[PDB]
Amino acid sequence: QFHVKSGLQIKKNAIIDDYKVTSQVLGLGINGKVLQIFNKRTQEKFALKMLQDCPKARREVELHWRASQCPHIVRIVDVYENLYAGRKCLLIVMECLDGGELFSRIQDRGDQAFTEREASEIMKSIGEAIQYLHSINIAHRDVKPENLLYTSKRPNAILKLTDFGFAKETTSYDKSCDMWSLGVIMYILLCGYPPFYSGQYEFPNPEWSEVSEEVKMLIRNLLKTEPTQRMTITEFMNHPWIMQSTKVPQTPLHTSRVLKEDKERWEDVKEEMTSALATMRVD
Amino acid sequence: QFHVKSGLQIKKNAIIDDYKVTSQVLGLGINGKVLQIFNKRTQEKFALKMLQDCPKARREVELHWRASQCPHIVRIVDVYENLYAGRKCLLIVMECLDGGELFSRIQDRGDQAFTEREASEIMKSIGEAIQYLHSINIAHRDVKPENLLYTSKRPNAILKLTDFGFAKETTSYDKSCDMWSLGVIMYILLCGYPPFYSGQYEFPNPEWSEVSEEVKMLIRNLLKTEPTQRMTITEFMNHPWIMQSTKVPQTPLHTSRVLKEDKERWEDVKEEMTSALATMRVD
Amino acid sequence: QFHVKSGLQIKKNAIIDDYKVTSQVLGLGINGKVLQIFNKRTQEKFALKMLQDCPKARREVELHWRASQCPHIVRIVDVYENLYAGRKCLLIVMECLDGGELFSRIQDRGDQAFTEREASEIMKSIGEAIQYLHSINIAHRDVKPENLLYTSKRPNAILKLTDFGFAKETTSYDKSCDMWSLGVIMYILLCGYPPFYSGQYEFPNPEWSEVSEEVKMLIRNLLKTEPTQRMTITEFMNHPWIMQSTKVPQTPLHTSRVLKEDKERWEDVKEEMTSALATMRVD
Ligand SMILES: Cc1ccc(-c2ccc3c(ccc4sc5c(c43)NC[C@@H](C)NC5=O)n2)cn1
Ligand SMILES: Cc1ccc(-c2ccc3c(ccc4sc5c(c43)NC[C@@H](C)NC5=O)n2)cn1
Ligand SMILES: Cc1ccc(-c2ccc3c(ccc4sc5c(c43)NC[C@@H](C)NC5=O)n2)cn1
Ligand SMILES: [Cl-]
Ligand SMILES: [Cl-]
Ligand SMILES: [Cl-]
Repeated sequence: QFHVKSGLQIKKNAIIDDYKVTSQVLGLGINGKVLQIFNKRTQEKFALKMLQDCPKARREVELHWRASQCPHIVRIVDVYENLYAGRKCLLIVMECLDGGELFSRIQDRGDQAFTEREASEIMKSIGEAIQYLHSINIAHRDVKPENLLYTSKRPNAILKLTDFGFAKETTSYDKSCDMWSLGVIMYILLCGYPPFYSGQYEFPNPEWSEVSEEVKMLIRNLLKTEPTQRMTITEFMNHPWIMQSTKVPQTPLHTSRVLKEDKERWEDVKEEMTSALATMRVD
Repeated sequence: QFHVKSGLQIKKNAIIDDYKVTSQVLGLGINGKVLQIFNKRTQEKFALKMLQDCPKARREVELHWRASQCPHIVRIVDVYENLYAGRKCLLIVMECLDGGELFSRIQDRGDQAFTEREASEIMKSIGEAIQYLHSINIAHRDVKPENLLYTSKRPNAILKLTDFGFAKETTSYDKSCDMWSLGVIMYILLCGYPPFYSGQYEFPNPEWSEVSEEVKMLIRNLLKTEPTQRMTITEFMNHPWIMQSTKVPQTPLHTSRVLKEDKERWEDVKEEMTSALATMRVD
Repeated sequence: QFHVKSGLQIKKNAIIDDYKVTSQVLGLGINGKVLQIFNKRTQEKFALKMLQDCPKARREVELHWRASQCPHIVRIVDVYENLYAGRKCLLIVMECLDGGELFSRIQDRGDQAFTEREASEIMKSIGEAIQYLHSINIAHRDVKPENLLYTSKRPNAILKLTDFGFAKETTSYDKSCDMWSLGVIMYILLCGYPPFYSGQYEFPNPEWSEVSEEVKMLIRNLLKTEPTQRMTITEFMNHPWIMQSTKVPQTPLHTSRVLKEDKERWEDVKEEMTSALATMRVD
């Protein structure tokens, strides 16, 4: 045996042949709304994304399918070509992410401590997800707090990356947008506020007072303004703080407290990161 | 439930797996010949159009499929990708239109009266067909006497529009060609001769002697030389003569008599309308 | 009935659903390696070509499928779209050519005579293969000793043409490359060495001493430097030496002896023909 996995089985049937669709809205991505649906055999809950059919959508779906095999990428189970209001659309059925957002979960931790080791485990997971994409020459280009979601409500749920609506084949810089995004997420993970305000990005006391240079040097190599200066995903995953995530110190962070204190500005933080990512895309 | 309808199930099998094909010719459209065939389960008679496979054909078929749902558009039941003389072709199976042409049927009415109310019912049907196409941003661009056919030999048969071989997506004027065509059909419906000879388009006595300004104003807004002046299909369907077609006066027309008198020139009338439409397309 | 044959049934499933794949290598073509596999129902041996998925591959496969029906073209049985190392590839399953190369078989004849009539039968077979391709406006563009293979180890096995990795639709010179290739093969068939060295192409004594002008005139019309001077495949197949291949004289050739004597340079002969064909392609 040699370990081929199935190609894109894009289906022509009406989805209602195979899935019961609902009007429960689960989310909105940058291309459109995400709806709940139920598999007509199993009753298992799934999520449906409606994309109006187009060459851009046909490429993006194919990239998400190629991404699907990675344990930290949201899996596609089915894709349909259907007619809706007489205009042709694509319906992507994905696995149900009832676990919510990465940082919203941390902000909802309350009592218990959020450690540098847990930040290392999360950042290893995110980096491991990007590593698969870059190794097959796919760049995500919209890695951000809205797009990192958990599979279940338990503490040991597994984090998966979402919304390939900006993804791009690097075949002949686009890959550097993911590495910048990883540095921003890692910064927010370690103190609860972002490295931007609209005169440097600071490392303010007290939150950073005991934080190592080892992480801060790792941050400095990710947040370079020039894309050519940023470390690659390969170099990131080989850093000891990432590679040896079990051995990382259990250092308590301020992150949860600060995210609660700044909760009224958190929507703005996510919006200006989206604006920064859009600026790096219209490049 | 939400009312999705099935996407283009283009089939790879040999059509003879599914349909018995015959050598009975039913017609010729602008792209090619139309043949009789029989569904191998049901024995129901259908019509087969052979299009040599091409990107232009692949788009046009998709537009005809999107059009198919409208009650006044000829339905596609199946589409096949086959090999013929070693060169790849597309076979479109459509519903059987044994009812013949719109004006040929009127010309064959003989005895009984053809009324302005019946012209309003026909023009409502044609306008209702175009309205669906324009509302999904499809323009037909070849609406003409050859392309409006009836489902059955009875008087109350339903009229359907045919031959998407010039149709075009208006997505970024093409839509105005259908509105010009509707005005020409409406003119011929009301007197039996066209508004062209090769010094105005007339409204000659006696045939127009009792014909209202309400229709003639409606005609004047459709036959404008500049496309930007023509009424839209929306404005046409809202005209009282169209909207209130049951209330339209039962005025007897000269149409059938004139079509019989001018039958020797009717082929030329259809040919010069095709030439006028081709001129408006090479635009 | 009208004799449609099935279109390209390109399949989405994992090939291992349908075929047991092996690590036995059968060959390498210009695009990639050819592997042995077994049909999971029948156990019949087949050959698998892995092409990384691309528009160029999607066209070439379609051309090979259209070619497939000809008895002297290697048949495709199935085509799959699969994922491999997370990158999308195409797997072409072809009929098993255990019979080896055209000239390698002749070189391995040893004892028995190789006749001008047998050279006429081989050249009729090759010309008959090209005739199908040109009649559907496909040019092969890499007809050469590596690409002409036999279906079985018996003397009366049937010769088939292979490797459509350079084939091209002539739709608007490319067709002339096949005719040049046929002339080179015919030359080598008749004496055992090629008409090139890197000052004319000779007809040396003794091998050509009794060879007719009828073949040599046929050769002269195929090896013209200017493509516009070469005979077409139609004119070739109408030549009496080809058309009347059963009536061709049983003249004994030197070919097998010379191929054995020059066996140490035969790999170079095939390589410089490939280089000449590449030069005629980068045109
Ligand atoms: C109880 C419960 C059940 C399901 C969900 C849920 C929410 C959002 C998504 C989802 C599954 C897939 C995708 S995909 C996708 C999503 C989502 N959200 C919008 C953006 C991030 N873009 C995307 O592509 N399942 C939440 N809670
Ligand atoms: C008894 C009997 C049985 C069948 C028919 C019949 C004639 C023409 C067509 C048809 C069905 C589809 C299409 S399509 C199409 C057609 C036709 N005609 C040519 C032009 C208008 N273009 C087209 O695409 N069925 C007439 N009489
Ligand atoms: C016992 C035994 C069993 C099988 C074979 C065998 C060798 C080469 C090929 C083949 C089938 C298809 C194709 S295709 C293709 C091939 C081959 N060879 C490489 C080049 C010519 N290009 C091509 O496309 N079967 C030889 N011996
Ligand atoms: Cl997506
Ligand atoms: Cl059509
Ligand atoms: Cl090939």
